[PDB]
Formats: sequence, structure tokens, C-alpha cells
Amino acid sequence: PMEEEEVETFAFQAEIAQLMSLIINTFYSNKEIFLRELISNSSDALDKIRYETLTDPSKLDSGKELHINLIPNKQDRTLTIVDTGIGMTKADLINNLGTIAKSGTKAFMEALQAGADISMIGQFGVGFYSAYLVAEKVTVITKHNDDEQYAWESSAGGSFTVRTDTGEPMGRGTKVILHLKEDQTEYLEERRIKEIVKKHSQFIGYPITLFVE
Ligand SMILES: Nc1ncnc2c1ncn2[C@@H]1O[C@H](COP(=O)(O)OP(=O)(O)O)[C@@H](O)[C@H]1O
Ligand SMILES: [Mg+2]
Repeated sequence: PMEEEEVETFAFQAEIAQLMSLIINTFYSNKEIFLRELISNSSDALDKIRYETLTDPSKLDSGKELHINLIPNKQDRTLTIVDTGIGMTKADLINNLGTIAKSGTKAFMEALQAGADISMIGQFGVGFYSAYLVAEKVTVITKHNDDEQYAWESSAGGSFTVRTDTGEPMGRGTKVILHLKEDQTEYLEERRIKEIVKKHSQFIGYPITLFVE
């Protein structure tokens, strides 16, 4: 039968919305750091599953090997970052990815308008939004041991949606799908991806694998 999914729309916190507009509509050099930020978030999620384990082993589910996979798709013009980390519940998506204020957001915008490099974004507590330096749309599929699978999505414009994902089960973890802008297709190339992982993510404590078509 036909599947049905409930969709909820949310407004980004005021300053997060301002930061996204700034990011999308201003030229910045060194945009490649978006990958470092996404890999760091996967690394953090993998640390969480590691610390959640041994303590409470009787609640372990999905995935198996703790790792990060990078999957560029030239045909679809997408770059996907997949991890087997802890994942996020529906409440986590809503709270952590848009609705709650970050104390460093205003400071970061002030810094950028005065010439700071976008690379500092991670240190101001808003690293995820660096995804919009290269993506026109971002989809996040996630599955946490304590909830069902959900899909978060935003093309900016001040709001994002969250819905139950009835599509292919992904197992415990998170998948960030970047729909790359027309002028940012260099990030689909094997050599370029290897270059930036070596330059900015050469110390992550988990296996990172690049799948090349
Ligand atoms: N791969 C992921 N797995 C689980 N949670 C994630 C993932 N990526 C982002 N998140 C959530 O989004 C929040 C915001 O990330 P970010 O903007 O990079 O800030 P920070 O890493 O400083 O918390 C993270 O704290 C985490 O709760
Ligand atoms: Mg981060």
C-alpha cells in the first residue's frame, strides 16, 4: 500500500537563520573546510557510541564497525558522508540542528564581517552550517537506538523540516547528503577529496573510506 509520512516544519533560531543567509550569499575563500566539519561531527558521534557501550552494553543496536564513509555521486551531483555513530532521536534533530541558540553565533558573524577565515566556524560552535558553503540543499538521515528513522532537510530560507523516513533503513548512525551547487562539483572528484581529507582530517581516530565509482 501507499506509505504516509508526517512532516513538521520548524523555524531556525533567528541568529542561525542570519548566519545561514550570510554563508549562502557571501563569497568566502577556503570553502573546503566544510568536509572537516562534517567528518568531525561523525567522529564525535562515534566517540559517543564508544562511551555509551561498555557502561550500558545491554542496549546496543545496529551498525557494527565504527567508521566513516565518503560517497560522491557524479550523476546526481551529491556528496554523502555516512557514519555508524550514535545517531539522533527526533528531539535531538529539532534541538541540535536548528532551534536552539548558540552563544557564539553573533560573535562569529561579527568576526566574518571583519575578515576572519570561515575555517574558524567550528570554534564558534556552529560548524554544521559550513555545509551551505557548497550545498544548495542538505538532507540528514539518522537512526538512533531509541527511536525510528528520521529525515531532516533544508534549502535554507529560514526553516527546515523533520519527518519519519519510511525509505531504505540505514541502520544506527547518520548520513549527511549534500546536493552540491553547480560551481562546487570539484568535490565529487577523487583527487580533490583525498587532498582535503589529508590536509584537514589527518588525525581522526576511526577508519575513513572513500567509495569511488
Ligand atoms: N554525524 C552526526 N551524528 C550525530 N549528531 C550529529 C551529527 N552531525 C551533527 N550532529 C548534531 O548536531 C550538533 C551541531 O553540530 P555542529 O554545528 O558541528 O556543532 P558542535 O559539533 O560544536 O556541537 C552536534 O552537537 C550533534 O548533536
Ligand atoms: Mg561539529
